[PDB]
Amino acid sequence: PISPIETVPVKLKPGMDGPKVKQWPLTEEKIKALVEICTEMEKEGKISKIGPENPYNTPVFAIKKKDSTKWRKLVDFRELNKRTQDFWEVQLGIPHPAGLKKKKSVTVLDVGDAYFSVPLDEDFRKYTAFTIPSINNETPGIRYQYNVLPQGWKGSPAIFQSSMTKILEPFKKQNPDIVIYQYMDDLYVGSDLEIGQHRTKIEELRQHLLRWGLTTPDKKHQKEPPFLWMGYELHPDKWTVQPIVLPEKDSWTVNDIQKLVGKLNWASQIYPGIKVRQLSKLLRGTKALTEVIPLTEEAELELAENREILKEPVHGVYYDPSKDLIAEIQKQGQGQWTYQIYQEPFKNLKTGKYARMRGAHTNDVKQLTEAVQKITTESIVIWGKTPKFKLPIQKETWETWWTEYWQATWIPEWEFVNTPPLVKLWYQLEKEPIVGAETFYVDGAANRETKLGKAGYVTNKGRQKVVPLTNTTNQKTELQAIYLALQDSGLEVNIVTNSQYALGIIQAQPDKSESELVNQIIEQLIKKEKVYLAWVPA
Amino acid sequence: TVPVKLKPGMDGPKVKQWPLTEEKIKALVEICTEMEKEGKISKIGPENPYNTPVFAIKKKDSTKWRKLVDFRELNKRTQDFWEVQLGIPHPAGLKKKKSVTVLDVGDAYFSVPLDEDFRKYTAFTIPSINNETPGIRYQYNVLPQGWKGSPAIFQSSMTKILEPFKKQNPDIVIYQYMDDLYVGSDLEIGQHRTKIEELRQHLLRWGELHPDKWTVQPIVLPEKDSWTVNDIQKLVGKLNWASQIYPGIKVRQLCKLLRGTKALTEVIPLTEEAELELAENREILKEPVHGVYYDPSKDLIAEIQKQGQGQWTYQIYQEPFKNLKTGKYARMRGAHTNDVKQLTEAVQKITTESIVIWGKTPKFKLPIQKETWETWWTEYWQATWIPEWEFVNTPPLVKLWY
DNA sequence: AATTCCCCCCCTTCGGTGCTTTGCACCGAAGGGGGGG
Ligand SMILES: Nc1ncnc2c1ncn2[C@H]1C[C@H](O)[C@@H](COP(=O)(O)OP(=O)(O)OP(=O)(O)O)O1
Ligand SMILES: [Mg+2]
Repeated sequence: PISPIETVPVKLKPGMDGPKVKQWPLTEEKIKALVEICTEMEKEGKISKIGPENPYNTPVFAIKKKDSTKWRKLVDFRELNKRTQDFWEVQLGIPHPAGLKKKKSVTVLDVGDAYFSVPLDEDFRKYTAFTIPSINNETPGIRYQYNVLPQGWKGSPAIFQSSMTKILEPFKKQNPDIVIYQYMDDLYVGSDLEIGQHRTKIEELRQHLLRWGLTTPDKKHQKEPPFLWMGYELHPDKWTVQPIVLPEKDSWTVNDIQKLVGKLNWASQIYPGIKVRQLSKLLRGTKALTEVIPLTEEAELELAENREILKEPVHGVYYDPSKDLIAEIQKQGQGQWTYQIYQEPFKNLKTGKYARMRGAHTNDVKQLTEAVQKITTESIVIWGKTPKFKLPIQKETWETWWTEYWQATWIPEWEFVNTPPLVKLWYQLEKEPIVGAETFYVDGAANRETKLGKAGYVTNKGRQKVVPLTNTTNQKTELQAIYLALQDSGLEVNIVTNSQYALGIIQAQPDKSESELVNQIIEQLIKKEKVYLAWVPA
Repeated sequence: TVPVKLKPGMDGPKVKQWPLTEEKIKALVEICTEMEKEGKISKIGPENPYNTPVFAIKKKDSTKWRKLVDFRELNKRTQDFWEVQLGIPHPAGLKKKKSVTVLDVGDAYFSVPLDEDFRKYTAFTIPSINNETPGIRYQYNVLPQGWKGSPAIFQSSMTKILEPFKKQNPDIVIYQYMDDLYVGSDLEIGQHRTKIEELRQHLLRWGELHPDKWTVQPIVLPEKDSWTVNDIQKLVGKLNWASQIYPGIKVRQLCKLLRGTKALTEVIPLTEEAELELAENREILKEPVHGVYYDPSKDLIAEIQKQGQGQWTYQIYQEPFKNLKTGKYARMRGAHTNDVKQLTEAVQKITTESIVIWGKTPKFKLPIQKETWETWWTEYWQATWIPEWEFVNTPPLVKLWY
């Protein structure tokens, strides 16, 4: 029925009126369910007939539920959503099975007709007017207004969530030894009681919900494992994702690649070693969604590896508060990292990847710090605490990096694990000039109008070399001058530059960059033994 | 009830809540349950479109959790400033005091009801572990702690409370900023605690910094007997940069030795003219720069640099190259194995000094990645205020602040 | 050419901002996708 709970007062934005949109034509197959649906709701008082006193209207349509036999009735409330007051969303995230604990007895409940059981504010009801078009044509359609929360209105989710929280609070107050995960109308109820007492308490909860007009049909009530909860299969002592199907097509379009990348990202939370960079590299520079993209050799190999990974079945375990959280990080190459969070070895609580490229130039240590930060945030969200990290970086390397770096950086309590490839810095800049080396005073300029410039060096021995540069910039010319100095020098060099930009780039010790010139400079810097780079004002 | 209104044309805070650890969430839940039982806060719904972040801190040697609300956006949008809120912007005698004690008087704010039309702007959300339930929304019914208008409305009551004490002790300067009371006296180091205890008893009935040990750090120059080309190049660059701060830096006869390509390692004998010039330049560098004065209209900017080995340098200024204050914060021990904790302590110390000296918290240019700070700064924060900060992503040059 | 809403995530793109060498680096919002109800 309709909940006796109090309505939430809703108002339009100041100076705005209700929508007056016209209903678009609908197929005859659609206008057999809406008429069937609207007849039913009108019987239960969820919608009310209106006359000519209401000048508002809004298009309605219908889609198919996951049942594939019922129809979900939706209203295109975009115009009303524009003029509706702002709400604050109370859903701050998504529950994860890895944050669940071992419970002897588990049940899952779904509220039937969730939104249509919560009343709508009386003064806001007139703005939800809609028309059900007549079959074929003629005989103008019946006009209704919503007495309950409509589907498609931007205020419905928050209002329903608050109403459900208010309904559940009296039950949870008097039953503190029972865990209730509440997501919209989906309720996961877990307890350590025996099955008989658990079923008695579930019946009590169902009666309490029915007292507030929230019905829980037996069709959507699960009592035996595995439980289909929030996209996962929950067993007594393990959890899995519901089966993930990857397309097996021969010709790939942009939309297909996007769907595959999204599905692989979803599957990466429990399947270890998922790589997606090569596939996602095909999505840049392409405009049309239906444009066919030939699969590159690198993308095909990564797709084959991912298909290999998904072949075997993997499972995750439940959280144990009495044990310790350990997050192990592995390098995957080309700025890709994987991580496994577990409490016991070879029993993963969850898995994940980090492959975000931040900054034009960066090294492995910065990316490892970013991955640690992401894992820390995710662990705080899920379990409420930071794990102990197993990183493939030596303690001396981290000590040198964080003591010589100009930024305040930190990694929480961690220990070194010897799993190659190891994280290291590929070169170091001397803090003092090298005695007996050769000194290259490098210069580089470029006029801003003609976009031509010069870049060269002079050494104390008496060698000079200038190379004109076309379609360059002053920063590019300075970088090119440093590159010339690195190229023409020996195994030890003392480079003196007038560029703060080039020095600031080089001092960060990057090993990958978005600029090819910086990449060549890095390759040259790796070869040398001692390099001293100094700044001098022009 | 004192009506409060936002600054004309402003909307209200709509800041999202960041995730919290389990202990912080448990402490917040207990504290907010007690507060709602006592009527200080009330549960609200989603029809309130405003939100501000909340978290919990354990104050220095307290073993008791305290709820802190980040009212920075609400503070920047509130007009309640006709009431200076400080009783005259700033006692200019607090900085020249032997000892200053900071006391927490924010609980006294929990007895003054807040204006009904303004309560909706004080809404906050408590999250849940593993998103088990939707976050619980509350709004304040009394004057909140951390809002700049709370001292502005309790100001009359605060002055009434302290009159029996201030009149009896005319040699003690009392300043109020947010929930903090700064008590500065020039008495003996023990008599100061005696007076502080008397003031605490007086406050209870009615319902330690050392600013004289604060010294600026002037820009210095290296002292060497034999000078190489590299040393002169590093010194010329330092003097050229310092010429922007101290007009009158010559550095013209020192650049003559830097003519012609030359080895960075070999030594250069300084000429008598170069030596004189360097001595004069050092003489100019040991005197404080004149022509710089604090402007109450403009805001304060604090820059922090990491010098390594547990050393940080900071400059508080209103205009570039005109530093109102320069200083160094050092806490090494065994490097403390934590840069974020050191930076947080430095920020708190600099903010306390700024409040004592000018009565305003500065805007910080933190030398840290944003994500690290937002992840870890709440674990070491111990102050009831939160200054505005921005994050730099550009590395400084060869640091001249040492 | 089917048209809806809210939430979290990833990956790419484009415009805004700041310091400076008016280019270059960084960041946030919006587009696509995945998942949930
Ligand atoms: N596609 C959607 N568009 C808009 N709102 C939706 C959509 N899917 C779900 N919701 C919202 C409105 C629903 O009332 C609420 C609960 O979802 P769901 O249980 O699938 O529907 P329901 O409770 O109306 O039907 P049922 O009787 O099948 O349980 O979530
Ligand atoms: Mg349902």
